[PDB]
Amino acid sequence: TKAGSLTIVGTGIESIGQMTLQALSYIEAAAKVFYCVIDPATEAFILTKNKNCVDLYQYYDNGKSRLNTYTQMSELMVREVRKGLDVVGVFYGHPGVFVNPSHRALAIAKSEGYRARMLPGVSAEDCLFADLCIDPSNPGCLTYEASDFLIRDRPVSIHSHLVLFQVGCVGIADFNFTGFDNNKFGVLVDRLEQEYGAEHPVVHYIAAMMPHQDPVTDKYTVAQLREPEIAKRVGGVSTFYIPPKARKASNLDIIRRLELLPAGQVPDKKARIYPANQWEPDVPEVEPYRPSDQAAIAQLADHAPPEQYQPLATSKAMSDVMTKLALDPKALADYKADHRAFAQSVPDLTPQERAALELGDSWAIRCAMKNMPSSLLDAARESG
Amino acid sequence: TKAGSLTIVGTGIESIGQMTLQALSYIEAAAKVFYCVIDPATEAFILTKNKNCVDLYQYYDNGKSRLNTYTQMSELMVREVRKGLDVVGVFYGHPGVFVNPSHRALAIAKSEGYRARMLPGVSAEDCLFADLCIDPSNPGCLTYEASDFLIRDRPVSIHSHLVLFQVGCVGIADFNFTGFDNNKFGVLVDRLEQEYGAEHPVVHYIAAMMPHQDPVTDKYTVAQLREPEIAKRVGGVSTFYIPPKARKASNLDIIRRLELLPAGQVPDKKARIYPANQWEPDVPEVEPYRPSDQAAIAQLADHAPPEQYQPLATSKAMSDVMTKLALDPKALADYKADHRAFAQSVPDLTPQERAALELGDSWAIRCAMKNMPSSLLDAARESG
Amino acid sequence: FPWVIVFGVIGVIG
Amino acid sequence: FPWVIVFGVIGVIG
Ligand SMILES: Nc1ncnc2c1ncn2[C@@H]1O[C@H](CSCC[C@H](N)C(=O)O)[C@@H](O)[C@H]1O
Ligand SMILES: Nc1ncnc2c1ncn2[C@@H]1O[C@H](CSCC[C@H](N)C(=O)O)[C@@H](O)[C@H]1O
Repeated sequence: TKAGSLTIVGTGIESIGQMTLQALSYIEAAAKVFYCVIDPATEAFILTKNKNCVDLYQYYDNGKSRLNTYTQMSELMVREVRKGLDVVGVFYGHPGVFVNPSHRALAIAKSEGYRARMLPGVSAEDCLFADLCIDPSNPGCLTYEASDFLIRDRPVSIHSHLVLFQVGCVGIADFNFTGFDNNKFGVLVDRLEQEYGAEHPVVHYIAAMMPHQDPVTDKYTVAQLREPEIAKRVGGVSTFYIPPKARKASNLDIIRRLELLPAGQVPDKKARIYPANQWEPDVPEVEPYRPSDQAAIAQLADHAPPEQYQPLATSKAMSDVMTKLALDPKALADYKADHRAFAQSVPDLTPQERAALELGDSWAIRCAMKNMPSSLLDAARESG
Repeated sequence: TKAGSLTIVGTGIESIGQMTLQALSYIEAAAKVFYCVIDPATEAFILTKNKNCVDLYQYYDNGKSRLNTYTQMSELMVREVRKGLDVVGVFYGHPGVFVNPSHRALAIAKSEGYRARMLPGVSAEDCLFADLCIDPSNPGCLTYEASDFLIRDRPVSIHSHLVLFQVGCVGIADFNFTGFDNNKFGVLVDRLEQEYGAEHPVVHYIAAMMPHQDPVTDKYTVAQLREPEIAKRVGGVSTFYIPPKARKASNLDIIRRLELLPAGQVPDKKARIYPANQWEPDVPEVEPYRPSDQAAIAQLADHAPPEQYQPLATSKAMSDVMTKLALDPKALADYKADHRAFAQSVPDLTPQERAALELGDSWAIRCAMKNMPSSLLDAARESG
Repeated sequence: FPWVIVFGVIGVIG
Repeated sequence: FPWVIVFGVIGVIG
């Protein structure tokens, strides 16, 4: 009901390409855009998409408290919300991952009764998983800010991934346009030596920011981080990845309670699903084509879709409107305001499609768009 | 040099809108697309973008080992790579976050000497940070697979965020088209009770998959997860978020070594930057407009861009080509093959812009596109 | 009640 | 040597 909204979106890390379709659509629809990005091609791209943009980067200054900058960035966005405008804030990466002013501005907007949403984006950690070919699932992931990691003595797990952000500004409160010497970097290295040992690998990660660039994926020992020529290479966009030191054994009580029995056919804790993490020290070679893999591949020749598989069975008119709801924030707002009026004005919908949109029920839309076999519904645990 | 490539991309979580621009451009450019998505509007959207798509979901079956499915999904993609095709695999969310077959297929392709890349996407955890209004930086984030969390007794930190994926299939090796009862869910709840207590909050999180839907952000006590009507609500797309129980004190040795002195003006460990995590039990009210905030806002009236601020100063021809390199994989491949030939064929570039593209140097492109003031370069720590 | 699980841990899947 | 730090921890920033 109340005039004015704040939507905060990300650009991702790599110039232009890592922006989501919805982030782009909200930037184009905004009355006013406030942005804080790293690369100028992304900045130029945003300025082609909206005629009313403000660069938040101008609110940093030499020796100026970053907290004061963040208060100012937030207040510029919320001032325009209070004037009844649809405001979009744009931060590089994911706009809520290691970002102060987005959370501040959204919480203020929400507290004063305005519509307030953050749209997720591709973070530097998302890029790290993609470029280092690791999965946070295997074997778990601990993510910290480097200064916080030290000051609050945050725990490490030698059995899980460790990711550290802001390793180029250890202990630094303010800002300098020409960056920081990072003179307290050795305090971080001392902690990594205590937790992992002088010979343990640390990966210096910098995601490519322009589309033609390669990422930096430079493995050093903890000891090598002490060499001035290497310490020197860590900057404002440097992240560290520290791989696990060991594999963790299975808990017999849980093996019993989850019925993963007999215990004997539970794989050795050293056993790995292909592929192995290439960054782990002394990682054993893992066979990609075990006899069981070869047997599974042999089954492809005779494969047919299972009877319970649900093939897509939609229409141009239905895919068109579902695309429009995802890519047109004005169409979405109209639909959310009156499902029935919106649904009855879409051309070329079948009766089922019209009915599914009128309801808005995620399950109604799903069998408007997918053939649910009788085989599935005789079993199906949707009580209907 | 070798014919054939594998690019694995994500769709993000929310239908269509959370796909990145580069993921879309690679899907359109592919010779063959293999996809595994959740919602049918995203499936229909992909099929409008490429004429040669295969649904990987048909390779699941009732009582069929998920490992065998994953081997088959991988092998379908790598078979087309080996035939010299540009193959794109598409997985929902981030295609490397809790995904077996992407890592498998990329490692096989890489090992056999083919071009192999994963493009990051928006994960369910990215959505969680956006929808629950939390930042993994504050106060650190531990992310685990629910079965792994139990079987390997992965550590919790009561002072950091905990995120658990695959809480709807605790201990389950196979597949069923109608989903799982999740009968071992109580083993997870027993662990959460041991680590956090019966009264500690757990957030049941389900990101909206269609653009009009609201996320599920349902707070329960650990105790309430024992009630059958609540346990019942946890499914294949359920994630849990467990907020911290306590704030961690500062380490005096690090306060001294980072020179955050005098120790006395270091804030109390209970002190919080606005806003506070709303999910933490007994979270104190935090003032958004402290006197220091009000003073920072008062400075906005007299603000001018600092002398070292670098305004964008580019051209339509340069923003056009940098956009084309991000959004046209064929243009990017051409440019990477011969910087000079590509650069000399771009119309309307200024000499500086042409020179910057010929080099490809990220810094050369940056001062082709930004006015670097003399103030910046008298200080600037780019040795040049 | 979408079920698109594209991961399992060593100890569970096989 | 891009420097776009949009976060600081309690204890450091102020
Ligand atoms: N190109 C890049 N490669 C690797 N890490 C990067 C990066 N750009 C930023 N970072 C990380 O992010 C920190 C800044 S905080 C902002 C992070 C951003 N919101 C995101 O979603 O990732 C840096 O100190 C560094 O640790
Ligand atoms: N809509 C949604 N909301 C919350 N969690 C979700 C979700 N869809 C998937 N998940 C999480 O992801 C698990 C499947 S594993 C695949 C995750 C996906 N690659 C990603 O990037 O997130 C689910 O068990 C659940 O924990």
